[PDB]
Amino acid sequence: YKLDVLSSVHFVPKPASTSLEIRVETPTISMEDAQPLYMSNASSLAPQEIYNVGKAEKDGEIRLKNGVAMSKEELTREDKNRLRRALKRKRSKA
Amino acid sequence: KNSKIFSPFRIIGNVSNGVPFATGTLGSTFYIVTCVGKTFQIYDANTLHLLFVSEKETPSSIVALSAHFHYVYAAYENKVGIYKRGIEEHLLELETDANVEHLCIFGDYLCASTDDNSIFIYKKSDPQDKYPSEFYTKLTVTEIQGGEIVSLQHLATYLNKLTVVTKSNVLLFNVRTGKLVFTSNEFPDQITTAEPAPVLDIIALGTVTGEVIMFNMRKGKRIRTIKIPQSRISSLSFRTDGSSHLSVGTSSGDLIFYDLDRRSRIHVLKNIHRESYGGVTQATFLNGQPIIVTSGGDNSLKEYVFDPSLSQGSGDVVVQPPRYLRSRGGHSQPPSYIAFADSQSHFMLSASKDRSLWSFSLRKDAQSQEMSQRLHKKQDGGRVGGSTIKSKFPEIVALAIENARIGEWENIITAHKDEKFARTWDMRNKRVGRWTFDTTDDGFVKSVAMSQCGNFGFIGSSNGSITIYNMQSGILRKKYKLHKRAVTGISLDGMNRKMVSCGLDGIVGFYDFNKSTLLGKLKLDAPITAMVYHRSSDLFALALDDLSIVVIDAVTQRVVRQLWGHSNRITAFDFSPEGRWIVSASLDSTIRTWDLPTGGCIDGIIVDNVATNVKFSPNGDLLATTHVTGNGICIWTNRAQFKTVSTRTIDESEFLNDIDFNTYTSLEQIDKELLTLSIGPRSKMNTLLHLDVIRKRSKPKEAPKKSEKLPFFLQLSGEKRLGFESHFTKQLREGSQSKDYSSLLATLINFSPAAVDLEIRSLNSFEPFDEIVWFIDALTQGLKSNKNFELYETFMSLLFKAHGDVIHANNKNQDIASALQNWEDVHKKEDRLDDLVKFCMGVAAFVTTA
Amino acid sequence: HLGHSNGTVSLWSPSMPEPLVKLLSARGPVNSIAIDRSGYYMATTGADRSMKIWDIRNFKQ
Amino acid sequence: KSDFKFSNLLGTVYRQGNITFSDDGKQLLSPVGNRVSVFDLINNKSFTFEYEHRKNIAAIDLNKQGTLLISIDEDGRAILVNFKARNVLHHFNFKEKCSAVKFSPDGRLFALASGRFLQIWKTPDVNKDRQFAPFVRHRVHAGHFQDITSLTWSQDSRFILTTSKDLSAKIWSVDSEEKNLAATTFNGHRDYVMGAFFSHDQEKIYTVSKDGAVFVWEFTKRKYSWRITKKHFFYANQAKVKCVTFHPATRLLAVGFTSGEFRLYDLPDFTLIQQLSMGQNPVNTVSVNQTGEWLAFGSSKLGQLLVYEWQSESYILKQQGHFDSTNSLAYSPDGSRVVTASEDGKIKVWDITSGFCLATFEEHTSSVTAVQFAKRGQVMFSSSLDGTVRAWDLIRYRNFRTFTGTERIQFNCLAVDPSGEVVCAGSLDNFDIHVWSVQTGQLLDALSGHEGPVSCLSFSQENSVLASASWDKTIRIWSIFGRSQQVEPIEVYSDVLALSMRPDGKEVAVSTLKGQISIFNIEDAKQVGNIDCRKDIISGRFNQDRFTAKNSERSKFFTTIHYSFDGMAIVAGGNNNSICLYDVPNEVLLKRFIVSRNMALNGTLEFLNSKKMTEAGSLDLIDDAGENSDLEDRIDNSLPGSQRGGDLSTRKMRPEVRVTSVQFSPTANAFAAASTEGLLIYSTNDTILFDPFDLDVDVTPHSTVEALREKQFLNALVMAFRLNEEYLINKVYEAIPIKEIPLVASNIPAIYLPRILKFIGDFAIESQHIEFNLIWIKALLSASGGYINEHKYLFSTAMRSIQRFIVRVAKEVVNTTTDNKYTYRFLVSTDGSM
RNA sequence: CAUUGGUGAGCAGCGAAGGAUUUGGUGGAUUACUAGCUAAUAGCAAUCUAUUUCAAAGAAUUCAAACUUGGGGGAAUGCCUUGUUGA
Repeated sequence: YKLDVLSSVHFVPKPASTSLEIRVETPTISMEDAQPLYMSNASSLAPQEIYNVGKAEKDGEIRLKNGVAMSKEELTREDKNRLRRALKRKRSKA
Repeated sequence: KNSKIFSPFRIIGNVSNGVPFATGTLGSTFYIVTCVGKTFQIYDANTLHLLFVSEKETPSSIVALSAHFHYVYAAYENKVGIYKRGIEEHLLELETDANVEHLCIFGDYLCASTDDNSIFIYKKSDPQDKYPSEFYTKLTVTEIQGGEIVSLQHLATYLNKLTVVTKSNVLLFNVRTGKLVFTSNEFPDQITTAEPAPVLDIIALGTVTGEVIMFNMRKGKRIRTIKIPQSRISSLSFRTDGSSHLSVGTSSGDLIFYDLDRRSRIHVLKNIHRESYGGVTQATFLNGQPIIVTSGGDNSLKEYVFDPSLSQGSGDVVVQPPRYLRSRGGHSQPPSYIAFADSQSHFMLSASKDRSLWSFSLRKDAQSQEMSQRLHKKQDGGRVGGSTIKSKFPEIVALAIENARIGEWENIITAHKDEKFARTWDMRNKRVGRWTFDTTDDGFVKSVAMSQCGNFGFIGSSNGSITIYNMQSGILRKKYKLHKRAVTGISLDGMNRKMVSCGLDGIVGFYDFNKSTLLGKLKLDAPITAMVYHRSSDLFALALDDLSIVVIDAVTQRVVRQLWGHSNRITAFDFSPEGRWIVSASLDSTIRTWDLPTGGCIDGIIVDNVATNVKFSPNGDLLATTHVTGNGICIWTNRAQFKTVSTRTIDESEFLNDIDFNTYTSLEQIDKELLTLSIGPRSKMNTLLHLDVIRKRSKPKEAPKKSEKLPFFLQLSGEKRLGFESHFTKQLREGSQSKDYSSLLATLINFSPAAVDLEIRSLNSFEPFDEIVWFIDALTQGLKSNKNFELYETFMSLLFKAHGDVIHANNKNQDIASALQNWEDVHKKEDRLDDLVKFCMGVAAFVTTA
Repeated sequence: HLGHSNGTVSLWSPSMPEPLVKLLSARGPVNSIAIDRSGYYMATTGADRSMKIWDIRNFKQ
Repeated sequence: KSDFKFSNLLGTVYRQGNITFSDDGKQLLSPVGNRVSVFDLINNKSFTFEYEHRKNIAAIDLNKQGTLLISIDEDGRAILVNFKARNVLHHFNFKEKCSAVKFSPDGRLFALASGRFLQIWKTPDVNKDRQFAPFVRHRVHAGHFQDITSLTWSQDSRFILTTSKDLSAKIWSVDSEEKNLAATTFNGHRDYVMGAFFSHDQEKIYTVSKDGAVFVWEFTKRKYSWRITKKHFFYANQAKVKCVTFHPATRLLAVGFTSGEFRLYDLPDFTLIQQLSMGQNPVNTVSVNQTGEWLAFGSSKLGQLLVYEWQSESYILKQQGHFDSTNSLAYSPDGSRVVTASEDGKIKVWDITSGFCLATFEEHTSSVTAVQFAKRGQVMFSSSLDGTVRAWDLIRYRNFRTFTGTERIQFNCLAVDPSGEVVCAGSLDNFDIHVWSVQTGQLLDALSGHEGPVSCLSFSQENSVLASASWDKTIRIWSIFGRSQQVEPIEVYSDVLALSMRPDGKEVAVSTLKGQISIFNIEDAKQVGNIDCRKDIISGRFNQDRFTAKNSERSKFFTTIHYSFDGMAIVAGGNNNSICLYDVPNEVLLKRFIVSRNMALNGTLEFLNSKKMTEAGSLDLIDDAGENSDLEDRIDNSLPGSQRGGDLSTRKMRPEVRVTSVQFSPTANAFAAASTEGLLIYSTNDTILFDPFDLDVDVTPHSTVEALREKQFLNALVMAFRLNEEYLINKVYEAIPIKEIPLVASNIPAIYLPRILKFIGDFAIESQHIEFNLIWIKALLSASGGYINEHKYLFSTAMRSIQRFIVRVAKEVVNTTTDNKYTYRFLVSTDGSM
């Protein structure tokens, strides 16, 4: 704070910055200053960020990233093949 | 003659007029009062600021002035005002019909002397009292006793004796008795002016022949006498510094100083005031100080000082001649043409028949200066042609000023009376500009204008020619030739595109100025004396010789308004700052106020002195008039800035309130079909829908610290069954009887949003469901009226947050669903805006993007 | 002699770190002080519209 | 179109001095630097007077009849103001420094604590017209020994008591006969008494002093008069009392401290109601309602305003506007919001109508130098000096991604693709135009080719070419989309700065360092014309200067430019004192606006006074800091050559006058210029101006109305459009019925279609008629929409005002009706319980 | 031949009982004018003293107080802080 005031604010930036932060879902009239109006009404957490579709806890089902759930018992063997082949290439990409 | 728009503020630019100023002493400082006609002024003597002007105009001219310490004694026609701080605090009326010539104060007494040789005495009613109020007695002087009264003086150390000086001789009156204790001998000359002396028992005397006579009262003899060649003595004063000095002020403008010890004159001042306007009307050495204050009748007031002597040992013999010190100036003559200088109404140029332009100040009255007339030495190198005895410029009849480029070159163009050229003036340097503008066809300059950019200077000759000189170099650029008679007004529009001109041949020619083409040409009936353009709206007004103002649009090239009602020549006029008025003054001694929308006068002011010029401020506040008699500038305060103004043609009487006060309140609702909103703020829907979220963010982060001893009933402590039910439920209940809710819903509008959540949560309905079913029937009866469509649906929605648990569990009751079907039978009609907004959205998105 | 907002004119000396002797001259603060050249006499002027004449040899006003 | 007025000042909600409510709870008056801005807490609107005050306001009073306003400088000038006429009544001068102005509770006659004198004056009558000398002084009371620091009245009109820097506190009666009733002097405190008050019965007087002490004076025994009954102490540790008010009908000393605190009490009991922390900076003023339940605090260091309700422990507003430190601007796509940057880093969102900031944005570390909107107002971008340009959401108030460079460069300025795919930024360090994609936070490309830094960057909204603005005297126009990657440089004469592009997408307006503003074409490299701006720029002489104001080269250029959305006018503003409005075809300025008239700021005067110049130096450069009574004022911590730095203390100069960034409004002929004093707003919402169009002699306001009696509805609208006055238009707009709206709306000529769309756009926002106004906009868009598509740029200020009316107020009525419609359907149709 | 260099002789031209350069001093401005003084509800301003005093009111951290120090290392003797000996 002292050195940048001497330097007449022209500040050479910090090289690296990595940080985690934690956001709390509030109705987002409550994140703005005290004033008897508002511009935003919804919650601060996005609807995608309060429910990702996830792989089901049972082994007998498989849930895809779009919401198309598949059991292990209603598959055909040729559809069993492609899904193991699809989860092959996504796992191998990492 | 009371106006509705204007009211006089004060008259600007006057200092004195000829009535002798009288000085008063506060502590060690000195104040000079003067007078201006019917309204006197007060000047400090240490820097000559304006300190106090009187609150009202007097009904006639102030004839004589005097001032004892705080109280200024002013004497107009029949009465004597005793004024403090310019406020009339006690009016003293003299019981004659004669007019009061002279006035004097000493002791408990006031001494006023009317013109018919009668002297009135007014006593302090109490020695605690400050101004004398009670009529004591009437002293008279018959003509066998003495002549007409020259003055009243009270000499030092005389118990109630009043030295009455006359044209013949000198009297003494003991005003307690009322008796003539001593009369002097008769003087061979007519006495003009008397003044006391700082020595004992001596009054000084002044004759019409040049003789000053010292006169003793204890011996009753003439001690010393001073002869003056060829002068009428008008003022006398003694320096009280400790050096004997007499100042004789002539009526031929001379001020003459004597040294009574050495019996010699010291230095004689020549023409410190004009001989014609009266010479030195009053001169006074300030007490114990080397400062003499001279004030003539030619509207000035000057101070002169004596420097200390250059001799070390000699001193009183080698006397420095007097020296010019500060002064104030006004026009000696009435002003011919004025203008305003700037937007904040802070300077006014005023050029008069005294031949000397002045930049008066509306703001602070010691800031006013004569613009110098001292010609710049030429760029070219050849010498300037002019008479070596420098005389002032001929008087100024047309002025133009555009303030846009000030301080870098000239911005004031003035046209002098009967000169084939027309000079320029810088505003900031207060000086004649270096360029002079010629007409190149040997015609007199009758009208000038400047471009708004401040680069071009228009000159309208009296032979048609409109030469356009540039303003850096004074070089000639373009010469326009349309008129054949005298051009009497030019202007350029705000965009610097189009140019108008008006002639005495009736032609109003419309020029282009970017190109040099004539756009068009309009001919009216009469010859045209003057033009005022209004650059904000491209309207300009003409003054014709058939006594009508014609207002012509500058774009559409046709007469828009024509104003009849004058009865003699229109002198000058000006638009309002917003183009809504025209105020014109004419030789019918009127000042009218035209109204451009409705085309008629709305105010007619009969002033006895005819008004030569009327100029608005560029700001919307002041109106300045210049009359024919008088010297200063009357300033009118605009009531229209503080009050709406009726627009009626009232002038014919002396000589739709929507439209009259030119404002329109909206309907509450057009027709019974149309949905509306609530009158007032648009946040009332949002705060009713989001009152719980707003209060959860409004609170502080942490808990405030309390003390444990708190009054539980603190809110009630503020120091200054059905009857126990609140006024809302009782008005609902009486509304439930007559099956009507029009008075109920008028209460629900006027609750606070804080009240409404406390109210609808209190609806007391568990088993019977009266109060819910009554409240729904209020809202259905609301939307049938279509008023306040925003709020009643939010009162509907606020039920379902507060009681939506309740009416759901008690769904399919025939009493609630009777109301809710009566809701839905009403609520279906107001889909017709939801089918209206989507068309209003989806088109306007399609139109602006695609 | 310092003078404080108490009104306690305090005598000082560079050897001892306490004041040598305290003197409640006037109420309020002390606007100024002065001391006679003989050393006997003091005059204080507090801001309580007051004025004291002290005797510094015996510390009695 | 041409005549603008100062409509509003925005930001800096409090600067210095007394803060007073209305007679009601409604109107809040707070000082700004010069102007008594007027807030309306209930009927949400804001308002700022047009009059300049020559230095900073020290005090304010409001007439209890709601009519007269007095604002007084540090030095002691004074101005009367009519509220309901919004105009100056009389300029008065008091010759010494003033500390507190309060009217009577009666309203007849006002008192002034100036110097060590109490001055009591008769107020001028309002309905009586303006005179030369309207004030009449009643008395001047002189019994105090040092400066009088506060003042109060009785609840009757007849008693006035003051507090001084002298320890005294003396009662004065108004009339001389009541002198015998009360003339005694209260004293006995230890340091400065900063408040003394009456209870609701006038028997008891409380006093409050700087050291932290409360006395309770009472006319009591030991023929007997005015003992101290009981003392109460705040026990502030190193805090000291700074300003205190007392609502006598509800017994509340609202007390502010130097440590930012605040306490409440109940005065015969002295029970602490509640204690808060208002900030790190000291509370400089308090006042109360007449009803006693809104409080109002302002710390002047940051310049924040806090309106506090005490019963329900909740704020109305804790607003903070900041001074000398707003770098850039952006209006929203709606006309309703202006986003200001800062030097703190905080990015606020200010409202125009109710002038308070909605949200902050407190993620940056250092100053923010550019802000622009995109994507119809959902997003907002901002380039800082932190080394980053951050995206923001306005639906959720969050960063999307924080775009950064490779080697951590400063970013001055910014340009956003209208189709919000690409964000470009520019430096001083690098002079390479970095280019980020909006989805992937990687930088796509480092567009380079400039010598010297990039000043500004901006995109066409038409074809999305962007154009940079170097300091190697060359505009270089880039074309970055789709397999082209081609570059065209256009050399200019001197260093350019602060470009802007016409909404046509075909012209580029530049502001070079020679002063001159040039207008280039894009599809050709040539220029249309240039307009000369070196002469009509007003420049200040600073206090520490050594040159005349005529020949300094500080301020004669323009550090911003923004085209109007018509594409016909440029507003420019720089580090000078003046703003301009150049016409683009006719190439001539229209009107020049002086931003401020303050001696307090530096760059105001063209000519300084001569009496300030003493043989060694100006009499303003002398440090008055050591004279001040408190410690916290005397401590100069100003760094040596800090210019435009971190805090206002670190200058050791007066703040400079500069207008940093200027934009036009989208809707309604407004433009906001971001000053040192705070964000200005100019406007035309008055329309007190006669701007007629195509008048005949036959057309009068008597004539238009008689066409409405005659049911000649298309004529009476056209006859009212010819005057172009709003009250005739509202007379005929509200008159004609629904059955002839679509007949009339089609037959309107093509000339007045901008006027009626600028009318309905401006009228329908604050007017109760939703249903009647929308039938007009249904009729105008349907019957004559194809003409609107051809002239898109002549209507973009008119149409945007319409589709702000539809989004802000019309849809929210719909959604509440929709929420009402579906909540009905769920409850009446589904099943009950138990 | 060119001077965009210095000196100095002349002419046209501009040209009302003179012209040009340089400078000392004072005044009026340089922001918007409601008077001076004191012990100030009043008095002075030729002066407040042979009414200028009494009475009244008036004493918090039971003795808060360097928000103020250029950076390393030390501090015998000082001082501060705590502990202790003795009266």
